[PDB]
Amino acid sequence: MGTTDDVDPEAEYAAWKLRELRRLRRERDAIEARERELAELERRRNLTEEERRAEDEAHLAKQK
Amino acid sequence: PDTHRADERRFLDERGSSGPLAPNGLNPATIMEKAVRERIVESYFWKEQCFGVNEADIVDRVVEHVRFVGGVTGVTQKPSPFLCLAFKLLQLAPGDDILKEYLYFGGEKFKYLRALAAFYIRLTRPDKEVYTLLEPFLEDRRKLRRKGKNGTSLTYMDEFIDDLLTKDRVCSTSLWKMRRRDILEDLDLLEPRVSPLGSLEDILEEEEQAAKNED
Repeated sequence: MGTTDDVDPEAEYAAWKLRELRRLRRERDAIEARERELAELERRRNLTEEERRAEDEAHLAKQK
Repeated sequence: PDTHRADERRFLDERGSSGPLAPNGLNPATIMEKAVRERIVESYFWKEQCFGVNEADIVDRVVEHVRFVGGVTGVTQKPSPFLCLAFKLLQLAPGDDILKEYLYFGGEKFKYLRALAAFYIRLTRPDKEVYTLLEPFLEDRRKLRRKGKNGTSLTYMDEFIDDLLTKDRVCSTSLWKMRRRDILEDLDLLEPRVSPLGSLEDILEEEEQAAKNED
């Protein structure tokens, strides 16, 4: 086929606005995911020796 | 009397021994897969329209011949003129001035020239530079055709750029693996991307205001 730009400038800009919003939402989702990762990291960091042992043992026996 | 064929043959048959590297440290001859290189150099478009061409000729060829973005398509495995010209750019190894012209000035006039330049940049440039150069054209909303199984489907320049920035394979070509943008941000090489629209919160405020007032 072929493409013609600016046949409906307003509509095309609106569509682009939605695409860019989609990218923005994607970025936000990524950020929140990263913060969840940091949260879990911190959570592991604050486990006691025995708590971490119990957790890791539980996970291992579960994967078994 | 054909030095062109000799030069092409030299480039195709072996490189890196006598080849200057791309700014990302890759060898231009091996950036695209051997199979695809074969499909291209054997192609009619390469033989009749890419033979002995120049950097000026590149713009002329883009305006004249490329009507879509794509890699290799169909049972016959035909490479698009776009792909062939990309390979030719890999051959010519153009400098920053020429790329600057294509991208900004040519790109402003000819969208497929911008698509080609962006593709080539993604192929040959360091990751930070690629993000910085290509991300502004997420604001370029011009329509582009992409080659599908039959005919073509609609896509957009910002979508093509986003594809270059977020995908491993584009136009039947594997793009050299990059550090993810968040990695660069973590390393303080890059600040977070700033959208033309602004932050998501700002967009929410404008949306709420538009809704509250009569419209």
